[PDB]
Amino acid sequence: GAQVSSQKVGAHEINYTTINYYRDSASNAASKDFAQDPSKFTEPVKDMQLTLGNSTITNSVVAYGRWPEYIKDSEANPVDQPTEPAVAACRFYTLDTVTWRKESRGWWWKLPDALKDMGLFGQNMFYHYLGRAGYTVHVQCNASKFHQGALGVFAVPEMCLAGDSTTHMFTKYENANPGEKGGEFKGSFTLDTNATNPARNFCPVDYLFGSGVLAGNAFVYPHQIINLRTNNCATLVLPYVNSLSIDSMTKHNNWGIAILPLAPLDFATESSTEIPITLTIAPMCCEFNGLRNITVPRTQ
Amino acid sequence: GAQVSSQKVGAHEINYTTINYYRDSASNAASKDFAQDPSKFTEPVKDMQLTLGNSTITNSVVAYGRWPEYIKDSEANPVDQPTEPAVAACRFYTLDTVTWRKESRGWWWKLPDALKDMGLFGQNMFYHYLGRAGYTVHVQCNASKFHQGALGVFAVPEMCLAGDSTTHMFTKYENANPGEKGGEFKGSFTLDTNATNPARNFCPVDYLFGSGVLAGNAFVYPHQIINLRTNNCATLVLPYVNSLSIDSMTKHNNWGIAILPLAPLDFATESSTEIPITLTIAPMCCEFNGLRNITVPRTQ
Amino acid sequence: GAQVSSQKVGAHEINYTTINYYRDSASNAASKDFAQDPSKFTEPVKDMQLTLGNSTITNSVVAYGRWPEYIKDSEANPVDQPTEPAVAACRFYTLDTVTWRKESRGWWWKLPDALKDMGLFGQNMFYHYLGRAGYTVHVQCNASKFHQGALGVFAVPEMCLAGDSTTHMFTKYENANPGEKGGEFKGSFTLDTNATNPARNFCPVDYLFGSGVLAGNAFVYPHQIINLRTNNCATLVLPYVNSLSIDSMTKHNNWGIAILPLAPLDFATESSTEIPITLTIAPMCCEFNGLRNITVPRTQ
Amino acid sequence: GLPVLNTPGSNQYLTADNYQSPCAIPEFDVTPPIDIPGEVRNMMELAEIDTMIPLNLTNQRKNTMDMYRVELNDAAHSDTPILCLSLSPASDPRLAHTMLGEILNYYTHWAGSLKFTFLFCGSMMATGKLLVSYAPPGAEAPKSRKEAMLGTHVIWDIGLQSSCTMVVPWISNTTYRLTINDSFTEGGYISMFYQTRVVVPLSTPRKMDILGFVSACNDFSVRLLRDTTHISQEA
Amino acid sequence: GLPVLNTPGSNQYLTADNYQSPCAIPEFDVTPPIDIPGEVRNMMELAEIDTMIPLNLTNQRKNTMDMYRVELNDAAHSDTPILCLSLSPASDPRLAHTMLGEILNYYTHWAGSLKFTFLFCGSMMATGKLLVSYAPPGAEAPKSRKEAMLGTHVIWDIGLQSSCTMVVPWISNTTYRLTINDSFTEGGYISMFYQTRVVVPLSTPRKMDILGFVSACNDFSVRLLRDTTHISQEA
Amino acid sequence: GLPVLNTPGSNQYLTADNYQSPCAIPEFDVTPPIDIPGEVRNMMELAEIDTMIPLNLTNQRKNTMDMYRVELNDAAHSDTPILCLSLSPASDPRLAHTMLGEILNYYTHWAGSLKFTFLFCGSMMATGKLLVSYAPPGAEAPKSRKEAMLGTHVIWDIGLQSSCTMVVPWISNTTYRLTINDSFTEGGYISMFYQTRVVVPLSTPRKMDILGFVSACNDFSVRLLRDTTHISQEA
Amino acid sequence: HVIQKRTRSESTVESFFARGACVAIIEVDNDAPTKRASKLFSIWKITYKDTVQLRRKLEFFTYSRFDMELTFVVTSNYTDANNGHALNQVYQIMYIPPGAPIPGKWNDYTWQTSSNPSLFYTYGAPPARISVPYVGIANAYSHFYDGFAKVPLAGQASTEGDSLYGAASLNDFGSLAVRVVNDHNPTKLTSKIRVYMKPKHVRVWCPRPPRAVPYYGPGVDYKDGLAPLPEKGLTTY
Amino acid sequence: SKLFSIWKITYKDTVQLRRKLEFFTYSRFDMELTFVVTSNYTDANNGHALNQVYQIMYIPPGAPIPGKWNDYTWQTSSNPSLFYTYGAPPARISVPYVGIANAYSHFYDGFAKVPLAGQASTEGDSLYGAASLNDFGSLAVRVVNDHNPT
Ligand SMILES: CCCCCCCCCCCCC/C=C/[C@H](O)[C@H](N)CO
Ligand SMILES: CCCCCCCCCCCCC/C=C/[C@H](O)[C@H](N)CO
Repeated sequence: GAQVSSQKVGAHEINYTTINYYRDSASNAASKDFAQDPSKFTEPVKDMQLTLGNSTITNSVVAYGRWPEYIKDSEANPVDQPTEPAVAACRFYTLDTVTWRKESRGWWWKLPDALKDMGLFGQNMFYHYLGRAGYTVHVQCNASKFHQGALGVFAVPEMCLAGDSTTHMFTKYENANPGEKGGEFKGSFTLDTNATNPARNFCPVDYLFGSGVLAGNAFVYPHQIINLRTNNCATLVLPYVNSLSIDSMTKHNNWGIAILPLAPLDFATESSTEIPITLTIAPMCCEFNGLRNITVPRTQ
Repeated sequence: GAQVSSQKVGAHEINYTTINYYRDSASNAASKDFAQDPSKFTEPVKDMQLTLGNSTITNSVVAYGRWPEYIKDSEANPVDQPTEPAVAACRFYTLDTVTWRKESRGWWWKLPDALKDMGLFGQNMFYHYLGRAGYTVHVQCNASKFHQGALGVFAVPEMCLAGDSTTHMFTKYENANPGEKGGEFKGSFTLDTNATNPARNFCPVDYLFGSGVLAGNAFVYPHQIINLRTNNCATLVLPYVNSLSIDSMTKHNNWGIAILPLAPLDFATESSTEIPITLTIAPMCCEFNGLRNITVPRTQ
Repeated sequence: GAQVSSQKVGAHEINYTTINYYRDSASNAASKDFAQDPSKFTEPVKDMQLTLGNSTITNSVVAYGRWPEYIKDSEANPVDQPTEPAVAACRFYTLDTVTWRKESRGWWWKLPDALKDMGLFGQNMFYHYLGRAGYTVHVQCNASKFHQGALGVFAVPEMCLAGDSTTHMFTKYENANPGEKGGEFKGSFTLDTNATNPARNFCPVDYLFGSGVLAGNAFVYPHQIINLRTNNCATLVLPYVNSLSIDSMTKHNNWGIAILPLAPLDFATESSTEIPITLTIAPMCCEFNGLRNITVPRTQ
Repeated sequence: GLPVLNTPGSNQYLTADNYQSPCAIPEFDVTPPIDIPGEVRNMMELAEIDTMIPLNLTNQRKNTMDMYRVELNDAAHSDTPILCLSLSPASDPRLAHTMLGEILNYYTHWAGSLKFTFLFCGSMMATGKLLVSYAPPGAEAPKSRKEAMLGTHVIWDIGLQSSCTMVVPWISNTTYRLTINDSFTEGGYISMFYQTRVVVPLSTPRKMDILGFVSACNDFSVRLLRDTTHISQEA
Repeated sequence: GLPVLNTPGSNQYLTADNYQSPCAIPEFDVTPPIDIPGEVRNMMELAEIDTMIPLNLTNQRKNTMDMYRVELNDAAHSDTPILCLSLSPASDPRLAHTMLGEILNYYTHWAGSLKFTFLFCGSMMATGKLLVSYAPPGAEAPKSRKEAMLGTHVIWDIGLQSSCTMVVPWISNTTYRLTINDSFTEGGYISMFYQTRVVVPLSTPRKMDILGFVSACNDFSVRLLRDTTHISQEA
Repeated sequence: GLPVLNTPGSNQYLTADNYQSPCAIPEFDVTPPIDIPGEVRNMMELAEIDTMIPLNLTNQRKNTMDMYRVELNDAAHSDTPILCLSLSPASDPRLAHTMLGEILNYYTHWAGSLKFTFLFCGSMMATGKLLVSYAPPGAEAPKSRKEAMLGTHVIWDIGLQSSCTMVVPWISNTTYRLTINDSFTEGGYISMFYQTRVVVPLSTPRKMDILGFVSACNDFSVRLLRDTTHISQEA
Repeated sequence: HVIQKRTRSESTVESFFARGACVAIIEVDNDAPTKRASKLFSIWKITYKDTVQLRRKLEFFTYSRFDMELTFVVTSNYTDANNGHALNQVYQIMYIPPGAPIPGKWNDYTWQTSSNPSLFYTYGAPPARISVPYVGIANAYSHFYDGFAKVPLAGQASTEGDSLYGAASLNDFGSLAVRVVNDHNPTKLTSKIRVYMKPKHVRVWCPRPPRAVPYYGPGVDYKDGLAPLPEKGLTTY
Repeated sequence: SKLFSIWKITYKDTVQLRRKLEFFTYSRFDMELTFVVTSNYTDANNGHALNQVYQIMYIPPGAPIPGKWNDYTWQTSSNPSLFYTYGAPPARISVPYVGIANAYSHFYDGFAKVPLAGQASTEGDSLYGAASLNDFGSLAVRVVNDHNPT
């Protein structure tokens, strides 16, 4: 059972044979213009009015070109019946509005963490052992034609943020899951030296994107730019991304949302100018498994 | 996929098998009268009046039997549109006439260096990043039937000339690119010992052909002999020769022209006799790429 | 391309495979009654009057059963036209007659050395760089029915004779090429101790056959016996034998003739009895190449 | 047994070899894969993603967000450059640490066209025309618009388009350029100039920022994988 | 595993071996070749190119251009040789450093015919007849025209032809000659003589130069590649 | 790679092995052979050539020509042997150094018939009858004609034939005999006797010589190649 | 008439270069790093111009294109009798392509060789061997380059725009870093790695006359042996 | 101490194979060469040594002959060279028939030179039976390792 493959000859003066000797395939040797070869990695658009449940919204990227979907029967690990709340949980929830000033270094949120106290979605999340959902994130920021500024919105799978102490991986659960308030990036790294009552919080540096990588490369993640001269809003459609078909929503945050001011806010000649940014997130294709008594995580 | 090849048996008392085990072909083992077997290496002739552009000339070798040609689309590295001046640049330019005496040790020139200040060809050469051209070199030397002497004209690809100092490869750009005046071979090697203001010039010894090789073997290069008793002139048709399909004409000289007196000039009984040698070079199949502001190399 | 050969089984309780791995066949492994199996090595006879040129002669062996022949075009090393004198050189020449006594230890000659001064054959031999010829050697020795004695005539290819000094291979050209007089074997080895004027001659011991081999085995060479009670003469037909198709006749002697008394000469009751032995040699299928001025080797 | 002969190279360990080895965990029931979004097949797929260029690497801007912003204003027209770059995507400090530069610093040879994009982040009431020029190497690097205009160039109407894209086509003597600073394979020069000036009305910011992105085109390739200089391990 | 037996020669390194080895740079995308003029397939192709013979290796001419020129004049006829050469293309000092000699000094055996060409570089008003002789070895080397004329020879009318070509045909006892000085495989002798004398009219140079070239014919072959003695490295 | 297991015998060097090895001179153009007369394919071809027997190895004859001659005379008839030999073609001193003996001394086993020839070198006027006898071993070696006549024998009329040939047929207990002196594989005895006497007329030599030759027949074979004792190298 | 059955098989450009020529002798030591006279790692700029024989053979032609087979013969010895003995050594040969970090210590991070091809050789094993394809950035290797890497422009000072004549990045193939992986024994050991280079699958263009005087540097310069030819009479056979 | 050795290739340094070959006048064959390498300490003190590597370079007639154990000739750019590691199985290589004639001459009844009339007794002299038919070059052998203290 010999495999006769062809070689690619370079310097000329053409087939090579390979035979597998082991039953386990892990023992085998390795076999080896503007158009984007990886069209799915260049933030493909949905190519209006988005209605989910009883919520309606009137610049849309699909992360990795993959729309949210339910678990295939071929890839279902759990065996118990899945709860699908449907319109009850799959609807747009509006988080607390943040304020963009000339001095803002950026904001961040975690999903599903930011929606843990959002109507029936939070109830289903805390009542079940396993949960899964994609998202539609709508960032809203409007300003006059005389305002200038640009925001970069990034959806990062496994958005791990650096700590603030010499102790590695020391950020406690409460500070890593702030909820809908989220957190803010910082312009510099400040080390927490309070060995008695350590803050045990993140210290996400903006130009390091909070994880030791240059912010300029954050555009490799699914992203959208809100340039105030052009558009008001940004829509990101995030499919469920994980190494598992379904996981624990309380333990693990599948996505992170980062908003960084790429161009600082400015207006006329008023040094005092602030415009709100409003996030509206709708979970999509929710499904839960493992119903039992409700989880009540520790707070503060 | 075994390869069964035949052996050539010598001492008799007949096939050997070979199999390639690696995907990369570089891993493979090696597979192994007057008529000239290498007809192209014995200076083949063009087998009158040569007209190029608006220039006409009334003993012609084609170097390596390869006529000048334009780049094939199959072998084009640059992607921008190529400039082909045509008759504007492809025409015969006459360099400064040199004087052949009884004491001359020879002359040398570099191409395209010798034509850098020749009409529109020089302008195109200095305006573009990449340039390519073959040549027709016409050496002219006429004398009476009572003169005796022989000149060897050699076209050398990559004609690198030895320096004049203990420092290796120390000849500066200005001395390596003299232009249409060219340079002269010497009868002996003189070491430049001026450590304060080194000449940084070549010291081409004639019998060493200026590169540490015996001059007698220079006939392996494309060549033509002007024997005063037989012919007046010599025509050499040089194709573009390089490891690249197109290169920088300012950085790199593709050809070198060497004229050596094989038999010394002599006449009647006048020890004072001199005859001119005139070079007329026409670039052929010129093409240029990478237009930008003009290059102005440093001089003197 | 496997070779499946058969084994010859001995002790029984049958094919073996071999594959050549190298392109060069030198790398291969080895593949492996009165009637004489080597009929050609047992001195085959010509199974009268022999006429060659203008010479006629009225017990004939063909050495190795191979008649003299001209060079095949398939095996011709030299490229210039071959001179074939024909009847001019191919004829019987009679050397000086020697005397067989009761005390003779034997005689030897070299071919073509013995015929170097024989008419036009010698002229052709010394005028050409290369020469080739077979021979017909006719040894003649007649005696009454009351004489008893036996001679062994041997034709030896590359008949190298031992020297007479402690210095190896010290026999000089003049002594190694005596001409038609030849030389005589000796009954004992005498060392030349004249370090001032060494003889630089052979010392061929008869029972050692002059080359360190027992004379009894000399019958492996082409040979013929002249037994006085039976026959008068012996004819040996020698083809050209050499590692080359043609060689230098002045440098190299292709054959040697040795005549040894196998049974000593005797007659009636006369202790003083001598009978002549006459050699008549005809070169055959002569061909010469490389004509130039005549060679004149040093003598005495 | 079978007669064999050990050729040179036997018992060596080449870290780039490709051989079979026994399995330490035979008959392991491997977890099947799932359809995870975002699969990468080639590193040039990542090299083709636009990432922001740290153009403004001044003393006070480097290692901050401000290094990504180039300031335009409404001053009177001038021929002085707005920014100047060298086409050394792996060794130029402003391009080395971009995603393209990071990928290139793992390889020794690169070839293909490049795609530069510039985003204007002023007010909608701002207007202006700029010139983005690429000059192939060999001549003096362009010092004014008069020289940069002689090379390849695009004219960008910021009032009309917020983004401009210029392709730097592959033009090289060699078939590949080295990923280091090398004179013989230098890539040329890139510059930006005011074509007209930037014009704003009253009550409008007179100073605004532009951002730069660089990516590879689909004809881009690299060769000779090598260790990068962008990461090191002390002790 | 498969039973194997290590034959003698295992673990040796033969510099002339031909074996496969792993690739240190797998999956390298090689630059394709282009049609460069002047491709060589065999070294005998270079050995067949005429190159000038340094015939005049006297004390004051050797290691100068003058070593390539042999002086003829219009003196009265004589039978003395103009030049004398030995057919030892690899070991004869006048032939060793020609291209043919350089190639031969990389091999141990050579065979085939040779081609000598002589170019006359006098005035067109000069006339004369010469004799170029090759004598196969074995006899005394020719000392006058009377002897050289008995071997192979050509008569050259310089007034008619500026160039003369003589082929020295392959005539040898052995099938190959050694590339060293060896009596048993000596190649013979070559010489030039005045057939008539050189005649010039008045107002003409009475002394002129001839040049010599040697090449191999198409029946020429070499064997047993070996290191040359023409290059050495001190320390 | 392929799993292999090194069997015993690996890395040994057997001087009688038969293995492939790399060529130190690849692509060598070998000189083709020519049809040289006298090609040998087997050593038994040489063993089948008659060579003279040193029969008379007395003190004063050994290591001279006289050792090859046996003297007959015209004395009155007697039953005493003329010569006596042992059928030990490799170890008998009178047969060991013949070509047959030389070839046999390179092998350990021999078998097949032998051919003895005797040449009479007297005058043509001499007459006589002889008896050549071979006696297989086991009994007392024949001391007179009365005993030798009981074994195999031929009668030779020297007046009629100058040469006589006797075949000693292969008769042995074992299928092969050792090439040394061994009692268990002894070959028997050979002798010559006067049947009548030798008669010469007056004026004729009364003493004459006979010569002996020994060769192998075509049914002769040898086995187990071995080093010979007939050649040695001091230091 | 003669049947001319002689072939030119051994004079093909493939057979001409079908040999392993030594181009480098790299010396390394296994010793305590406190010792300052011992070199614990060695860097060799890959080239064929450290030796003359293969260089002269290659410079018969102007351009070449071939794969390269590298063989490594490693020898070692004790530098002292006392101070005990040593166990079998392992050698790391890391290929550093131009741009990759160059080790500064014998044990720094660069030896991780996560991306650089590395060859680990055990002393006493048969000589190591690897193959490389044609890796030139041009379409052929340039044995000669009649030009400069820089063109000095008018106006810039004499210090700027200066480059060596005939030097280009066409021959920049990186280097080889060699070290002994073992920790030092109480006795100092000295090792030499000999690098043998064989061109295979060879093509050549533009034949040139061979070098006639001693090589002087990486260029075509000559200084000393400028009288290669001996004395021989014009009419002396 | 002799750091390198040169051996003129021949079969006449020993007698057994020579005697077997000289049963015949002419021969034609390929040749298999096997190399058995042995080594020993010449002293007990002065420490020990590491495994040795041997270079065997074939020098065909005409190729430069090494004069030092470490001169340029050992580059072996063109000469076939065999590198052997001590303790490995005996090295082995094959050679085709490499005679300049059509067969090997075990005997040559002649001279390489013919002395001509007139030239002095010193000239034209060559050994009897010696010809370049048996000139096969030599083998140069060295230890590649630098010297141990022993
Ligand atoms: C894996 C560690 C062992 C070392 C691996 C070596 C790989 C690098 C070697 C290739 C570079 C040389 C390629 C050939 C270049 C020649 O020297 C010249 N250019 C020939 O003209
Ligand atoms: C690669 C290095 C190892 C040594 C390589 C040896 C190659 C040279 C050996 C061939 C020369 C001998 C050829 C046979 C000649 C015989 O000794 C006699 N002529 C037999 O008659």
